[PDB]
Amino acid sequence: AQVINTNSLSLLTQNNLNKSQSALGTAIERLSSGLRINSAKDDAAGQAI
Amino acid sequence: QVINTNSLSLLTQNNLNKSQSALGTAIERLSSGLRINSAKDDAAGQAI
Amino acid sequence: AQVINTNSLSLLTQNNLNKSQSALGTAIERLSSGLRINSAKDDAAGQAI
Amino acid sequence: QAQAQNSQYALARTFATQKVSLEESVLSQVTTAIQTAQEKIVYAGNGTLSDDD
Amino acid sequence: TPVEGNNVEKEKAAAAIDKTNRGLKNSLNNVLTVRAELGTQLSELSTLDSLGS
Amino acid sequence: DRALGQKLQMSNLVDVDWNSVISSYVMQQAALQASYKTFTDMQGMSLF
Amino acid sequence: KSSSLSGSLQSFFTSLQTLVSNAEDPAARQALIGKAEGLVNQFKTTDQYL
Amino acid sequence: LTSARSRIEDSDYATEVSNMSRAQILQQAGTSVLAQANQVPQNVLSLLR
Amino acid sequence: LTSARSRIEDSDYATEVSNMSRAQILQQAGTSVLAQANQVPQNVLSLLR
Repeated sequence: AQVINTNSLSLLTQNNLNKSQSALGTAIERLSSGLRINSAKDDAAGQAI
Repeated sequence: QVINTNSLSLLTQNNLNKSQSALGTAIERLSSGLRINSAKDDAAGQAI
Repeated sequence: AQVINTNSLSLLTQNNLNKSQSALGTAIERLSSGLRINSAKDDAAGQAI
Repeated sequence: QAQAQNSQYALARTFATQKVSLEESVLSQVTTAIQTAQEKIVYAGNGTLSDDD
Repeated sequence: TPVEGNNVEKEKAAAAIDKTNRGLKNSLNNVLTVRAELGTQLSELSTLDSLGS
Repeated sequence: DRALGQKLQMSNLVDVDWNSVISSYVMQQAALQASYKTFTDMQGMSLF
Repeated sequence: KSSSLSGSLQSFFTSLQTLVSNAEDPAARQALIGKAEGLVNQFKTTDQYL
Repeated sequence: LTSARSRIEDSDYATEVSNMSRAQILQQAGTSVLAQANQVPQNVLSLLR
Repeated sequence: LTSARSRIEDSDYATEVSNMSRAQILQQAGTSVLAQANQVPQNVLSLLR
């Protein structure tokens, strides 16, 4: 059926796009910094050691 | 996504600045022939 | 008790078009400006922060 | 109601991350400072230094 | 006001500068608060007119 | 920015949306037509 | 059933939430005041009709 | 601070773009149905005479 | 001098594009309403009775 008030498929797609965005940002960050660990988000116990 | 602010670009620029400082230090020390080129390097060592 | 004459059905339609028009205006304004928060109408706390 | 519930949680999480990321950054600098402080201390253990050094 | 060569005047000028920094912070917060008030009214008006229509 | 604001201000005084007037116009056209059918029918009787 | 009282009500609750995380902020407090005014406005406006 | 300022200020272009599409389709469809609505009095005039 | 002269000389591309579009739409509307306007006497007369 065609509902015009809400293109459900659009939101479905947008979520996956954001999903990708996060990983691309992570990869570019790591590649730039030269480190696997940049922030505590990366690896806590590893950060400590 | 956001059009007008490339946060990741800023981050990469900061990393570039890090590498740049390290590079400058290496070249300076390499050229001088001395590890202690100024008071910044090793103050008490410089005095000694 | 009918509105064949006043249309009603037509006035009604019109109001829905106004709603759509306001939505389009907001979307265009934001997409051109690059900012969600363009005026104090967008938010109070957001403006301040 | 549930949609508004989720929206409120979204706002809360935005503010929380706002605080926490900054805290992490400043603590990273703190860690570097402590490392270099330790480094200095070892220097002090050297017994060939005179008093002005 | 010139300060070079002098003391007192350098520090007095610094004091005024810090005073103005503080004052500008406070004034900025006040203006932003008024803007917030106006924004709230501005938003409310549209809902009211749709109600009326 | 002030000029844009005042521009939109002026429109509200003097302009009018087309949908409203058009909608009224067509209807009133039809109303006039039925009114004249009144005259046609009464005249047709008038011959008696 | 989009702008009816409930819609404004949850919006007031939303503003109250946003205050909960920025307790010192004057702007958020003013915003909450305004949202309360709007809520009472809708209440009384409907009661007028009845 | 730049990142936080962004998350408060900026617009998400995909969201507003899809909103735009929604608004455009609504507006065109509604103008069509409004034309047919304004004809409804014509339907009843043909009914009337 | 070249920039200063430009500001006195030149015509703003976007502004006049929009003006032209508005003018075409206005003239189209005017012509259609004119067709119906000349119809007006035509209607009132054709109903001769």
